[PDB]
Amino acid sequence: SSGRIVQIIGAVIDVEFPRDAVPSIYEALKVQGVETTLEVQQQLGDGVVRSIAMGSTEGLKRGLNVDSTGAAISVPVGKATLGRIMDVLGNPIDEAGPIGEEERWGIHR
Amino acid sequence: SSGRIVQIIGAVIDVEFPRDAVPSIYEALKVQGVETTLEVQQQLGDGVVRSIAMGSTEGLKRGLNVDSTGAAISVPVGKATLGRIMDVLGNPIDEAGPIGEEERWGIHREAPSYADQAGGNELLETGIKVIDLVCPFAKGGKVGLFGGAGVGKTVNMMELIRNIAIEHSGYSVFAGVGERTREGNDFYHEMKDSNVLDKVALVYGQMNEPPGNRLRVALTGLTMAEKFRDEGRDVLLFIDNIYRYTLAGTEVSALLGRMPSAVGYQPTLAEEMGVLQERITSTKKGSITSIQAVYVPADDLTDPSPATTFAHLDATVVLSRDIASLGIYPAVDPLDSTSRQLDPLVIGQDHYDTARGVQYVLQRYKELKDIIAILGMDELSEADKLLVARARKIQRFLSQPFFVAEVFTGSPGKYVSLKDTIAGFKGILNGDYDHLPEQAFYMVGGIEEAVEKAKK
Amino acid sequence: AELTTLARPYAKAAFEYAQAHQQLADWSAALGVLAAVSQDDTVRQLLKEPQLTSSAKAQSLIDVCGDKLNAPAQNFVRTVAENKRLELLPTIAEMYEQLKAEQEKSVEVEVTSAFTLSKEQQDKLAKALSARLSREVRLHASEDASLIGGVIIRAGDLVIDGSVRGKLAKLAEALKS
Amino acid sequence: EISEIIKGRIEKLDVASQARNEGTIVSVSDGIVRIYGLADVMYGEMIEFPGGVYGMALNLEQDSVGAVVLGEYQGLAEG
Ligand SMILES: Nc1ncnc2c1ncn2[C@@H]1O[C@H](COP(=O)(O)OP(=O)(O)O)[C@@H](O)[C@H]1O
Ligand SMILES: [Mg+2]
Repeated sequence: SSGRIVQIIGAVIDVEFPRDAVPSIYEALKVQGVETTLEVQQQLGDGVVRSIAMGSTEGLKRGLNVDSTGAAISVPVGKATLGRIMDVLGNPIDEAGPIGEEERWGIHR
Repeated sequence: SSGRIVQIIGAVIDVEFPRDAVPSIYEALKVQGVETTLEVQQQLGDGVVRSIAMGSTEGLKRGLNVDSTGAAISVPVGKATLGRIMDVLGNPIDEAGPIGEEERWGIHREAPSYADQAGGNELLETGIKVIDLVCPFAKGGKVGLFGGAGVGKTVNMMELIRNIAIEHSGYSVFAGVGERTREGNDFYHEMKDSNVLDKVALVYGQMNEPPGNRLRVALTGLTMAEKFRDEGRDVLLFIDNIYRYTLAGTEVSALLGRMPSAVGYQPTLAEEMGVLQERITSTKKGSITSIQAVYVPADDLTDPSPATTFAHLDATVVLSRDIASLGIYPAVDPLDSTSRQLDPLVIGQDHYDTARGVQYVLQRYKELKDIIAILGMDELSEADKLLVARARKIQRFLSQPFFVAEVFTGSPGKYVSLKDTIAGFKGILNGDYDHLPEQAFYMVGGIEEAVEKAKK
Repeated sequence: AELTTLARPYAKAAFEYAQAHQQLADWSAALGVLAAVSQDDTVRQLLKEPQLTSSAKAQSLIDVCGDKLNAPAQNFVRTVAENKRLELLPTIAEMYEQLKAEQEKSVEVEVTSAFTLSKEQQDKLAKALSARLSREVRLHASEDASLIGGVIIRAGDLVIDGSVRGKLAKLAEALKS
Repeated sequence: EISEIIKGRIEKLDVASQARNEGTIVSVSDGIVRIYGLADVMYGEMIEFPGGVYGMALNLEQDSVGAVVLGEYQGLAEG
């Protein structure tokens, strides 16, 4: 399901989810309508999770919807990554178009 | 009546009792299904009390029934304790059966009043040169052996137990607070084989034990010494390590809900020390001569525990790692060690001037250390060269082979009288031995043996 | 923080609404029912569950009380539950009655004696206390054999002791000090 | 005193009875877990979680149990 931003304090964001849909530790979350990714750090209880934003929190507000992705931050892997510049999330920071990826792997193992 | 365990966190347990039956501070409680003993530390309100377990808490759970005993931890006292080994709760731990006790005393008591204090100044000879010279002890007084890990405290104490028992004819009490179980076994068999055991009471709460045991063992041993003092006797009280009583208090302090003080210590550090230390005193009824080892954390004498202990003692013996590294034993530091008995009106002018002369020479040698390290001894004045040569001889003559240290090297032990000690150092200060080589003073007991060692 | 520190905002808000709308007796009954019902062994368990939402805990408590809670009182229970304060209901009821008693210039006075006193004596103590305090006094008389003779009056934090036990204690301290 | 009609309504409430040997997770953080309802757990006892993971009971409080995870805690979740 989807959660709601309940608190914003700098780069630390708390999100509330339904009791049967709470995201796992290290799971990546996406804010609806904004290109912002949150990595889950701790489960506080009461359906609330504490997370760290992978970018600027300026312009965000309480009550925005957030979506669980089902897995940790997942990045492109293999031959297509050679000769390319990427950010922490695996996005192509060089203005050379999308990466010709065939597979994606989670960063935690 | 009875209560119920409501919370358990390590060695600390909270118990709830009916509002009309709440137990008193320091009252002993017993868990019904395991017979584990608990000591009440504080009353939290709503019938809830907080306590420390006098044993392991593994296997305990919430909701177990607890019985209040109506009194504090009570231990056997008197003649029946001599030649026996006991734990913190006064139970025998030597497999020799029950103690033939006539009465039991509660381990918590107030210190003797200001009007009950004793003004004793009678000199006690130890047979150890450095101690008898700069740290003279007195009968009925308190001594502290300060030192870091592996510097000589247990060896230098066992040599004092051996030497003081030559003139003393009364009883002794030994309290093992948080130290090695093997050394308690070695000491028990040594006295049993030597037939000395029937005049010593032994209490143990070693490093293997939970925090509650290590925190109250000191009180159990002192309660037995106070019985003998109050009977009008002259007794010796030995505490294996007084710092462990304070440390056991630090492990439990945060669990008791107290805010920490400097370097993580309990806020009650000085009061916990004064409540125990003031009971260890001689009175108008009888006398307690006490020797206590004081551990120095990470070799720091400015640490809050050692720093707070100095004011409670008559004689302070400070052991050093720098001195022990040169080969000198006992590793006492003459410039840091001191005694209340080092007074012209107590020891006489001859002893006092010899001790002051030794300290002046060693202090001046310590000031030249950096100059000697960079430029060497050859740049010093003709006066400083002569003083440094005497300082090196004095520093070596302070060493002495002990009768308990024989196993470590092979050399036989030496007992040196106060007369021989003063004569040797006075001669070295006067210059009567300026011609003998510096290595002739190392490990030789009396001054005449330095003259025989120089012949080789 | 004491339970009284946490219950003060809620007891004061409930009192001022009840006072302004002339509902002092209705809220006195409602808060008393909530305080008693929340202390029940089955309800106490239901309110502590980690899987239930604040609104589910509030609705369950409202459905059980039913008839005794008007629309404002139901709104108050939903407010106490959203802030996660349902454990304070017994303290909120206690503090509401103190605000009500002080407003209605009323004082409940506990009284204890060695042996029983007549209605003539109770009414003599009542007029004396009402004249001193300038409030309506409700004497909750009782007996305690621990007293050798006389009586003790407890008007809240104020205590007036005329008993023989107190005089014997003064003598023991006078001789011991 | 609570009324007989209210006592009847209380007996009808959906209140789930929990066994004394079972509990529910309240929170997960840095290898430390908080659990609600393990009424008969002992200090130093092994706690069994799903997927073969074990914990050790260290804090026994009035309302909850604090446990340290004897392995990897990232697979543990609230409820
Ligand atoms: N001549 C010596 N040679 C080697 N070690 C010695 C000698 N004399 C004393 N010791 C040391 O004395 C120590 C006695 O206890 P110590 O370590 O000082 O106190 P504690 O163990 O209580 O902190 C022993 O550990 C031992 O290593
Ligand atoms: Mg030692």
